[PDB]
Amino acid sequence: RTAQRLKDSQNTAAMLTTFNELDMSALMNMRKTYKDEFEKKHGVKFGFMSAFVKASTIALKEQPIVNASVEENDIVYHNNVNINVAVSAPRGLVVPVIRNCENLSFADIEKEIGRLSGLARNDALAIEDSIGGTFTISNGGVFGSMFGTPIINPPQSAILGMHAIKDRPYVVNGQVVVRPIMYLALTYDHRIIDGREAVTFLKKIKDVLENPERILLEL
Amino acid sequence: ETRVKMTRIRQRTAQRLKDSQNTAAMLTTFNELDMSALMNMRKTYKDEFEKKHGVKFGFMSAFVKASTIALKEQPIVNASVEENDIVYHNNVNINVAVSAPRGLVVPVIRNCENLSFADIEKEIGRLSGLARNDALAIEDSIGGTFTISNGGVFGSMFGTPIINPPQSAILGMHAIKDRPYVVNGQVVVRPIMYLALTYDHRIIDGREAVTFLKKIKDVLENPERILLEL
Amino acid sequence: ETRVKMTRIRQRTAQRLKDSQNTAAMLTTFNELDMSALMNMRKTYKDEFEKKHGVKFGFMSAFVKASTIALKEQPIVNASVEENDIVYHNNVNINVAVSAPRGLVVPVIRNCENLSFADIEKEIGRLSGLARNDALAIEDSIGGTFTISNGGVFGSMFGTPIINPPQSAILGMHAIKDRPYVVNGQVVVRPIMYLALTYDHRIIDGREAVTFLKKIKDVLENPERILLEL
Repeated sequence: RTAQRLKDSQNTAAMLTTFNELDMSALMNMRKTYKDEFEKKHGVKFGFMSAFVKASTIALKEQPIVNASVEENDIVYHNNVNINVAVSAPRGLVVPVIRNCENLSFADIEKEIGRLSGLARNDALAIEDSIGGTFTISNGGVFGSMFGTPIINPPQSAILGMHAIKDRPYVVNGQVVVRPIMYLALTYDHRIIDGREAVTFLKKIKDVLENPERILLEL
Repeated sequence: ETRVKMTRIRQRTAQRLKDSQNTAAMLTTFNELDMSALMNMRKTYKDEFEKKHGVKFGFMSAFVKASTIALKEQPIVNASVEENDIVYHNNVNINVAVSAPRGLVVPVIRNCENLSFADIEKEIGRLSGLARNDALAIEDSIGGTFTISNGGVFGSMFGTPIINPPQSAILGMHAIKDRPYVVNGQVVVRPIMYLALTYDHRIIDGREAVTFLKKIKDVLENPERILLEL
Repeated sequence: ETRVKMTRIRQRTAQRLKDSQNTAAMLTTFNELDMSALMNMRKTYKDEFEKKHGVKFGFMSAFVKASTIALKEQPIVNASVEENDIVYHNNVNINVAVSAPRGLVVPVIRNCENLSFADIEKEIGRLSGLARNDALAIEDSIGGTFTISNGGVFGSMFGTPIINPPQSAILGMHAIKDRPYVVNGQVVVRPIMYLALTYDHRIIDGREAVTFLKKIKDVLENPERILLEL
């Protein structure tokens, strides 16, 4: 059933992928500085998922069509922002749905991720818990993928592909320096989303990431 | 030499300031703040901000956000004393000192707990535009629970502000100046800002005020702390 | 919105603070202190002191000794002002502020004029243990002649504290931080403590207070000066 559903997703949506680079330095710097304080304040670790969720929600507020889903003959825009997150389990990858992420703060996102992961490992996740998403953030970098072409979760139209951070040569002020970089993937449906929407979406995502102050400034 | 009978408006002002002195145990604590990071991000992103929302990125919004967070950590300071009691306010309302055809006037910004930086600037601009036009309704100055004052626009190093009744605390802003400061154990030229906090000691002890101000200073020293509600 | 009837005890406290405000001419002077010498001495001999007297070497004892010496140099400040009379105290009875489960409690240390640093630390630990157990008698808070407050444990740069009545002056301590400071004509990183002295101007002029606090500063800059009584 899973394989046939993935094949149907392949046949239905015009899946294609674009890519961007990301100097992840600033966010991991602030995380390394404040992780102890954050964990002591909210009783939960400071991972990486929450920042990407916040950036995706913001940029999807900037991109109503990407939040929307394509159906039989219509586009169903969403007043809500729901994101599926890929997490490993004793039965492999499972995608719980995070709901109303437009209002969740970093600590709340971490709490949601922790409780849903605890449900996943214990296999106490209801099937309805994986229903309702409008977008998906996959993280292949937990195993060490350089970059790839992830498959969208239908009926959604776009997905983010995380990848392993590694120190690479990079240009800062015209100087070759050692920079920890993550490569990003964006598989999306071209039937309703042209290339320009996807590239602007992902570029805005990137800009948000390298400067976390931009979330503070909603820029 | 010459005599000038004062206006009854200023008589009311002086009398209510004296009432403030007689009612609340007026005292002040102080702190220093290296504003460097905040002005760096402001100078870098002000063009983007003003092109995004049509309003220039000033400085008031950062203080408003810091005060809202710290008051959320300090329910007593947001509250006020009314002759036998404390009325804790479930909402955050801040009076802001802004110049006018008369000068300092204090409009009230309401529900700042939810208000974001760009919208803070929009609210400030709207009320201060009412200020220039002198189209400020009197009730616009009614409803505040705390006051943020700016003496630094004129260049005070630090002073002692007076709380607006019936509030129990006020913050006094002061001019940014390049002063010697210690960074990683080295003397460096750092633009520093002096912060004064005048409050009532009848209900707020020194510990609450100092924790309030220290938390505000830490919050402002790193906007990422706002980003992480730390 | 939400109301809480104030406890009669804390209303009594607020009213006593208001009485102290009205009765005494409240004003504050300030001096700066390079704690480096005492800090180095403590950092060197704290293990020896703790092993010898079974109690760590805090900071309080040095301030207590300095205050007792300076009060002996200043017969008026230790005295208390009453209805119509100066009550000159032959004995030095300092008061210390310590945090409590009930807020802030201020015990009284008596005849500190003869206490040695080890004995001062012993008394401090004894009364702190009483406070933790909440086994502090009410009479333990009476009999004072002067008071020392510690706002620096919570991180105040400097500020104005309020004297406990009927005392005429108090010292306000503040957080030690590394600031630029001129030493032998060179700007160097120095651990500096800001000192505030709130006093009554009705019987104490500016000169007595400033000489008192400057003398304390000089004494604390070189702890050997106590040994030399200079």
